[PDB]
Amino acid sequence: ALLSFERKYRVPGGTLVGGNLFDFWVGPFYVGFFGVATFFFAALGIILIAWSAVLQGTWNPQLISVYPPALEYGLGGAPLAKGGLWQIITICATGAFVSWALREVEICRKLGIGYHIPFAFAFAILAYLTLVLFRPVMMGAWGYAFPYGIWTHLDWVSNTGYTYGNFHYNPAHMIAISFFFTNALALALHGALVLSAANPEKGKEMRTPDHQDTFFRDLVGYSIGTLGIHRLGLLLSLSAVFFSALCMIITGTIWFDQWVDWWQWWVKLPWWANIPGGING
Amino acid sequence: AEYQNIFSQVQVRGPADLGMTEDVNLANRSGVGPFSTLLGWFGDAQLGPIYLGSLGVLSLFSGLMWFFTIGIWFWYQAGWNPAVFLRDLFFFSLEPPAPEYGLSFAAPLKEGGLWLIASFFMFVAVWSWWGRTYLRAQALGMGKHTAWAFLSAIWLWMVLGFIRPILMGSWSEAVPYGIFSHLDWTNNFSLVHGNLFYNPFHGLSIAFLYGSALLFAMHGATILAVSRFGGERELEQIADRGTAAERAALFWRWTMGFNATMEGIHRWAIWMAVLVTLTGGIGILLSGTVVDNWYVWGQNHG
Amino acid sequence: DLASLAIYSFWIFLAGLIYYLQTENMREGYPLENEDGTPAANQGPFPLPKPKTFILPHGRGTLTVPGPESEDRPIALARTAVSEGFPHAPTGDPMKDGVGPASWVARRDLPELDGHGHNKIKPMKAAAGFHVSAGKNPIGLPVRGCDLEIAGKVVDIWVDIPEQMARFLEVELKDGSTRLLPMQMVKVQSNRVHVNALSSDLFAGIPTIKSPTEVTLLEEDKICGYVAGGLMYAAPKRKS
Ligand code: BCL
Ligand code: BCL
Ligand SMILES: CC[C@H]1c2cc3[nH]c4c(c3C)C(=O)[C@H](C(=O)OC)c4c3nc(cc4[nH]c(cc(n2)[C@@H]1C)c(C(C)=O)c4C)[C@@H](C)[C@@H]3CCC(=O)OC/C=C(\C)CCC[C@@H](C)CCC[C@H](C)CCCC(C)C
Ligand SMILES: CC[C@H]1c2cc3[nH]c4c(c3C)C(=O)[C@H](C(=O)OC)c4c3nc(cc4[nH]c(cc(n2)[C@@H]1C)c(C(C)=O)c4C)[C@@H](C)[C@@H]3CCC(=O)OC/C=C(\C)CCC[C@H](C)CCC[C@H](C)CCCC(C)C
Ligand SMILES: COC(C)(C)C(=O)C/C=C(\C)CC/C=C(\C)CC/C=C(\C)CCCC/C(C)=C/CC[C@H](C)CC/C=C(\C)CCC=C(C)C
Ligand SMILES: CCCCCCCCCCCC[N+](C)(C)[O-]
Ligand SMILES: CCCCCCCCCCCC[N+](C)(C)[O-]
Ligand SMILES: CCCCCCCCCCCC[N+](C)(C)[O-]
Ligand SMILES: CCCCCCCCCCCC[N+](C)(C)[O-]
Ligand SMILES: [Fe+3]
Repeated sequence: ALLSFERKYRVPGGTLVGGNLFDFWVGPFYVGFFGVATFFFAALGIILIAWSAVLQGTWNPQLISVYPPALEYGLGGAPLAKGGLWQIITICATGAFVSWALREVEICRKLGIGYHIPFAFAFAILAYLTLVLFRPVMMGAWGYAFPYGIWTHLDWVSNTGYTYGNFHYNPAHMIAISFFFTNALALALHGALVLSAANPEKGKEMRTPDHQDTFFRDLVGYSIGTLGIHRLGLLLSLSAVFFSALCMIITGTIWFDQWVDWWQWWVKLPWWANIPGGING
Repeated sequence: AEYQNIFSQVQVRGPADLGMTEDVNLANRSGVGPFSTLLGWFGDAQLGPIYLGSLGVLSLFSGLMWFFTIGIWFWYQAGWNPAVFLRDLFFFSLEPPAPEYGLSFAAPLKEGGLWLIASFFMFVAVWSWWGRTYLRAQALGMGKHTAWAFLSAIWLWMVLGFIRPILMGSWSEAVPYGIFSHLDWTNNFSLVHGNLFYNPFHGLSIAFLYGSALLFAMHGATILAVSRFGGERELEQIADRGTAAERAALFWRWTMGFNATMEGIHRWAIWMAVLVTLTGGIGILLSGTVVDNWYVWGQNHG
Repeated sequence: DLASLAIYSFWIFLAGLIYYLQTENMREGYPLENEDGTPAANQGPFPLPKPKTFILPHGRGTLTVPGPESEDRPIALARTAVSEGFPHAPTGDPMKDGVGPASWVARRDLPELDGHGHNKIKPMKAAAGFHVSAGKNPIGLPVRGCDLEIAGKVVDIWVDIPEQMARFLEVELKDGSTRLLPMQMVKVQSNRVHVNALSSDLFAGIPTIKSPTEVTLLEEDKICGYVAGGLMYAAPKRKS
């Protein structure tokens, strides 16, 4: 049940809501008021999802799919079988997510650490809210949201993309991808660096950090350092997801045409717009 | 508000650190560089020194040759006009030889030869730099994690412009050097193989990419959350568990039911990132050599 | 076919890999225990990994994990219920006792050494050639606690030589003694240094270091521990 050093940490307090009421654990897990909140939202949501599955007449997970209301319903409510169920399920997800974040906050307090983790998570939550709330509202129907199904959701991605041409040309999409790639690069390195120091060549002593900084200056002439790489990681990650939201929130709202075409602005600057030759002249 | 430790609130500087010596040929290391107070707000403020050596120079020279060989081609396309060059910079493209020449090294220069030169340059550039990551580690007596991690990346690149073009029978199947052109090639590569979303490696690869962000978000915010206990000094924490390591592990145990150790978390890390291009490489390799259309394959499984 | 082969293969690879990953993270704090310290009955599907031994630099010995676990300090906590899973209430002063968000681990009572075998962290006064290169130099600024009362003055900065980082602020209290304050728990302002976790009256309780030019892993933990705990336990004294 407890890690060899856990007991002295399991003291009362830190709860945001409800005092000592839910201030307790279940196996390794911490409950807290929000422990309960998330459970309830999670229970409800899964139920509704199964209920959608009978109306659909399949129990096969590769097939199950809960779709939003069709565009004709705009931002109004829709019949269960006709889009209501997704709308509730979406409400329930949100409930789950936010609650899961606030529990993280409550654990943070009991342990006496910073709130960076709940913090970073809120970016994930905000990306999800962008795709099922902010964008549809702004566009004008729940129908612009993505459906909850394993492959159907990949389909929405593909269809929504190809609507504006090759989505690769969405400029904030370019930026968002550069982080995803960069972050992975940096996670690759960080991990590798620490391990190689902690697990040197056979029979040698644990290298030191002073080795970590040296290994990299030797390699690329600079070492962001230990506190750095952790600040770096948090940032690349949060940024990747920040730009991911951005590229979507603008798509279909302030730009509805082909993304490639938006680049004509550059190429049509009057100082070289008419100069012959090249690719565009 | 409380301090967050995303940016330093006081900078401190001493004599330029010339680093650990070990088996390193000190003759090759450079001279310390200026210090950047700009950078000093994030990570380290000190620039340099850097280790040159034979492999560094070869790598660094081939590296520039590659880049320049592409550059002259762009200029030739731009009508040597600096205005066009700027206007059309992302439209220019150095394309592989036509399918006609196959795996031939005899394609005319304007028709694909120049692409081979550039690639040859990149090949040597990249491999030498790989050997560089390895040696730099050896000379400090360190594990070779970094070189092996690097090898994963190399895998996907090897497969894209070398192994797959060769197994298909022609260089024309490789990726063109160009900003918009390599985007198009990608988009088109999926169309031709029946939508890469049905390539289960592609799907796996995305999971590990998404995951890398998830994890580096988790790890980073955690270490910052406990840097108030010298959390960020991970080797010593490994060698002698501090409350930092404890609060870290527990926050996570109490949230989701299990947890890492300080050495442990970094194994999760190196593997989550390395699996991105590992799986990736495989998904692409089978694409068009063994499987012509992932949707059809998806219907049968064979 | 081949593809089918490859993917089935991979899902198998991946499964033994997780298994590996998982057992490696079982190197500390395992095996599990009951609230009374007796070994717990259900330790999960995963076995303990086979031990690994780390050779610590500067002849500081070896470390073998997993290995015999022991807190090596008293815990002043008492159960608040008759069944498992409820909090344990401090039986004294959690701060003074070092439980809760004020917990510290019995790390070695030796300082962290740099790559050369010299003390990693030093008061700047004794760090030849170090200076505040940017930002507000705290040194000389009064220190304010969450109760908005002055508690002391910064009389030095303890820097991390190998990373050129400010780790702690050394503070001179009203009685002329000094304490270390983690850099990460104070806001350096233009005319003062503000500490939100501790009220002026608790600065004296901050554990002291035995030698004036060195800190040990044990003392770092006892200090960081203490200051962090203020956040929850000084709470009645904190106003804003
Ligand atoms: C954000 C970008 C796009 C999108 C584009 C894609 C693309 C492109 C792909 C996926 C893939 C996946 N997507 Mg998606 N996906 C989106 C939004 C979502 C949402 C959401 C609520 O917002 C979720 C939960 C998922 C979940 C998933 C997984 C089924 C799968 C692997 C992801 C992964 O490894 O992440 C990293 C996270 C982890 C490793 C942590 C653990 C995650 C586990 C696997 C979560 C599974 C949840 C799932 C089974 C449903 C549970 C819900 C109920 C409680 C039952 N996507 C939006 C619309 N998604 C890949 C796939 O192969 O699936 C077809 C794929 O190729
Ligand atoms: C229309 C587009 C198609 C498609 C077609 C492809 C194709 C084609 C490929 C990918 C690939 C990938 N796709 Mg896909 N993909 C689509 C939609 C998506 C979506 C989505 C819809 O949300 C996502 C999230 C992804 C995500 C991804 C990545 C997981 C994956 C590449 C990983 C990587 O980091 O390589 C980045 C890393 C590298 C390329 C390694 C290179 C390392 C070298 C050595 C670097 C050298 C630098 C050089 C020498 C210059 C030096 C630098 C200078 C000094 C500055 N795809 C659709 C279906 N996708 C790749 C893959 O693996 O697929 C299975 C791939 O080949
Ligand atoms: C495991 C997967 C991820 C990964 C890992 C990875 N990559 C790696 C490593 C590892 C573990 C290394 O050790 C190695 C490295 O040394 O990094 C520091 C590398 C590396 N990955 C790199 C790039 C890279 N990795 C990528 C991807 C990934 N790498 C994956 C996501 C990508 C993409 C496309 O996503 C890129 C672009 C290099 C930084 C470095 C390998 C360097 C190399 O091989 O150099 C060879 C040649 C040269 C010396 C060329 C120099 C020519 C330049 C001077 C021209 C450009 C001039 C330009 C205009 C300059 C200005 C830039 C401004 C920003 C200031
Ligand atoms: C912001 C950067 C990245 C990030 C960070 C991040 N994620 C995080 C955190 C952080 C910092 C956490 O602390 C938290 C965590 O605890 O991790 C272990 C979390 C987490 N990120 C998760 C998943 C996740 N994160 C993702 C993405 C990312 N997370 C980013 C790329 C993704 C994808 C698709 O990329 C996924 C799948 C969880 C493992 C975990 C949060 C767990 C959680 O919220 O539990 C509460 C909810 C439930 C128990 C289930 C609720 C059931 C619903 C009511 C119904 C189901 C509806 C759903 C909409 C159906 C979708 C079906 C699909 C097929 C489309
Ligand atoms: C300012 O102007 C001057 C001229 C000074 C410049 O220098 C400007 C230069 C620029 C304009 C340069 C611009 C360069 C880019 C736009 C480059 C973009 C490159 C990419 C987007 C590349 C993407 C993908 C590349 C891939 C996957 C390459 C793979 C290569 C290989 C695996 C190598 C394979 C080897 C070959 C085929 C030959 C092997 C032969 C043997 C004998 C072994
Ligand atoms: C966090 C809330 C998320 C809700 C997601 C969608 C709910 C749609 C609410 C509309 C209900 C009725 N209406 C049209 C009268 O407003
Ligand atoms: C590092 C361990 C975590 C790995 C995450 C494994 C779950 C990913 C599930 C992806 C679903 C994939 N597939 C093959 C059907 O496309
Ligand atoms: C993917 C999530 C995995 C989480 C693993 C959690 C381990 C819990 C150990 C069993 C505890 C049991 N319980 C709840 C019945 O008391
Ligand atoms: C895709 C990520 C999945 C994470 C893998 C799940 C590992 C669960 C380990 C549970 C450990 C149980 N224990 C011993 C803590 O009780
Ligand atoms: Fe780390």
